[PDB]
Amino acid sequence: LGTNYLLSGQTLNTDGHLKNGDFDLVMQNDCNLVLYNGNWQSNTANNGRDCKLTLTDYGELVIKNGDGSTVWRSRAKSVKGNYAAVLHPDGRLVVFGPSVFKIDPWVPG
Amino acid sequence: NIPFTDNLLFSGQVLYGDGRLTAKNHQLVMQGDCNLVLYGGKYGWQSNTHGNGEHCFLRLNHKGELIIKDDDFKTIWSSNSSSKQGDYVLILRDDGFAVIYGPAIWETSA
Repeated sequence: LGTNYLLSGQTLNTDGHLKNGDFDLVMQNDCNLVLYNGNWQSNTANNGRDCKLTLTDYGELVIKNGDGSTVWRSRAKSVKGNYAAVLHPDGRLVVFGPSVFKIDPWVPG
Repeated sequence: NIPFTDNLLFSGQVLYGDGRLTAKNHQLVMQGDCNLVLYGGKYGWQSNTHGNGEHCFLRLNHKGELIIKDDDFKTIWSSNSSSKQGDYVLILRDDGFAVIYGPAIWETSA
């Protein structure tokens, strides 16, 4: 997990944060996803226990409880690929994708 | 101008004169010698454009193309990536990869 991003396949665990300056995205224990100082919430308070935030291979943000049942979804989807949910410094959570270019400093060839 | 974040470069932001992205022990530097260098991963990476122009800068556009331009706006290097008109982000990831993501498909605020 990045300090200010969530990639498709990663998880923002219960009471976990994404932060950029004063803007603090919290996946709360009351299953509500709130962007503090960003005037946004998923509005799913008390809808589950041990809730987690994930990002699908189609770029959809998903909140699921401990049992794995879906609580909330961003509905916006695109092609199968690699996506990134980024906390912008101007106070908004944005899903970007799919990836269009990669610099790889690991491959020897 | 957009405020800077150490591991991100949004469309429209510019890096030049040894300005860089940093994440953990990784760095992506737009050096003063016109070379874009990734110091990280296992072997690193470079655009291989040392001395190819003067006072070069790096800029990600609103179509997902990452370009190095010299002082006279002559193209020195390009990612040659091109997609939908919109907002893009270059992330120097915690795992050392530098990846361009876009366009923006969902946001909390307009």
